[PDB]
Formats: sequence, structure tokens, C-alpha cells
Amino acid sequence: ATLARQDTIDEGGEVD
Amino acid sequence: CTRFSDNYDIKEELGKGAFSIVKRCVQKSTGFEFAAKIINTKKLTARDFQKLEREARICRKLHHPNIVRLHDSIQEENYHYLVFDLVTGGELFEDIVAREFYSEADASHCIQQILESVNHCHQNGVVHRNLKPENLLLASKAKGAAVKLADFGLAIEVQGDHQAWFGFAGTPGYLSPEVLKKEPYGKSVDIWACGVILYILLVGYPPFWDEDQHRLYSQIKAGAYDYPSPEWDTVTPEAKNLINQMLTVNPNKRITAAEALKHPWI
Ligand SMILES: Nc1ncnc2c1ncn2[C@@H]1O[C@H](COP(=O)(O)OP(=O)(O)O)[C@@H](O)[C@H]1O
Ligand SMILES: [Mg+2]
Repeated sequence: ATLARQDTIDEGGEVD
Repeated sequence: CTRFSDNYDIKEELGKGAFSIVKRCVQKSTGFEFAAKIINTKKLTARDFQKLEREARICRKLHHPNIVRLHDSIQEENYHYLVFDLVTGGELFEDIVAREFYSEADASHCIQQILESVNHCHQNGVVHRNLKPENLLLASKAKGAAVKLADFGLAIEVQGDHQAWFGFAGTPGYLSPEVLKKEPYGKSVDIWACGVILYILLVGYPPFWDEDQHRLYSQIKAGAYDYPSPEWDTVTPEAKNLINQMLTVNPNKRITAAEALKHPWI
């Protein structure tokens, strides 16, 4: 395990 | 618009995340320098454009010494520009790998500032949703340099304690159990990420990690982590206490930012 950069994700799915 | 291209000279790359590149730029009229977050918008959908407006809106609302300041938001034909004050010390991420880890003293001070920026968001009804060292910028390379919270691309608004399904988003190793369980969630997800960050500050690697992402998410949800020797042998239990309170799986039982800032270790 190490500190590595990680990309943002956004799969939405937000619900009213 | 050509309002950015006309008025700014672009210089070198500073950083990039999943869907932007940030370059230093200079305003022609003043010779003042800024950071221009550049997003190609040719490929982008209606939802993606609303997210840009949301980003710009929420950043402006949260203006504060420990939050990056938005100078302008400009849409040209093929690109959008969010022009921010320049923060010159680089990402907290870099500084951590440069040093491997922070002493308890420096970790304590650093997480205090991070939590102050997060609490500033929370008491103004914003959940950031993407706390991680890549999104925390340092005013300089000096010890205890001011920390600036950045990257409001995912930030959304919420009233107080309220929780709702705001969608599956964030950065994997920092995601909260509740987001991963697809449960309604709220400000408290940022505190989980602050737990992950504080753990990283102390030993220089993350408490949840696996090459298999399905397994990583398992570990997070189960809150499965420990304090392996010899890394953690010299670390005070009080520091470990503060991490435990942040890495509490049930968000209702999770420490808030306000009462994190009161921990004896802080
Ligand atoms: N105001 C700034 N000053 C200096 N570097 C910055 C600034 N804002 C962002 N950066 C750099 O650009 C990177 C991406 O910024 P961000 O807002 O995070 O775009 P993304 O949505 O692509 O992550 C940051 O991780 C950092 O390295
Ligand atoms: Mg980022």
C-alpha cells in the first residue's frame, strides 16, 4: 500500500 | 467569449485531475498571476455544464481564507476557464510523499486547518464530497503553511444533519461506507475522508488499499483497518483515537468537524 494519486469519479444516480 | 484568451497569457502546468488541467496564467492588464483550471467542453453534456456553474457558484459562496478564491469563470467556444488565486506551495499530496509522513505535531496542525476548511463548508450547508490530499493546496513549502481547500467540482448543498442520495461520486480510497452502500448521506462523508487523510499524514500510506477495487470498497464498508508495526508503534494512542472517531462506519455515530477540532490531540 502506498500513497498514489487517484482520479475523481461521478456516476451520478442522484434521486429526488 | 474570447474574454480569457484576450486578457490572460497561459504559462506552465500546475496540476491535473480527472477532467481538468490547471495552468498558471498571467492577467495582461495587471501582470498578476493566477491558476486557470481548464476544462475542454466540446465533449460535454448538459449535466456537465450545470456542474461547472455549480462549481463556480459554490466556490464563490464559500469565500474564506482557507478556501481557494475564484477570480473569474469564462466560457470560450471549446473551453471553460475557472481562474483562481494561485497557491504556490503545491498539493499537500506532494509534500506528504516528499517527507513520507508528518510528525504528530505537524500532522496535528495540518489536520486542524483541513478540518477548519471543511467545517467552514459544513456550517454554510455544503458537503464537498472529494476531500483528499490532491485537493488541499499549501500556501508554501514552509512548515505549517496555510492549507487551502480546493476542487469544488462535486460539492453540493445540504441542510444541517440532513441526508439524501446525492449520487455515486468522490475518489475511491476516500469514499465513505455510506456512499459505497448507496445509502443517503450528508456532510459526514467529508469527515470520513479527513480520517483517511489524517491516517496518511501519520504513516504516509492509506488505511484502505487493495489492487482489487471491489476488495478496496469491501474494506472501506467494513471499516477494516489497523495500525501495523513498526510504523505506528511510536504514534500516540490519542492520535489513533481521533482517527477512530473519524473512521466510524455508521455516519450517525461519526464525529463532526466541529467536535473534531476540540479533540485533545488537536
Ligand atoms: N489555485 C490553484 N493554485 C495552484 N495549483 C492549483 C490550484 N487549483 C488547482 N491546482 C492544481 O490543479 C489540480 C486540479 O485542480 P482541480 O480543481 O482539482 O481540477 P480536477 O477536477 O481536475 O481535480 C490540483 O490537484 C492542483 O495540483
Ligand atoms: Mg482534484
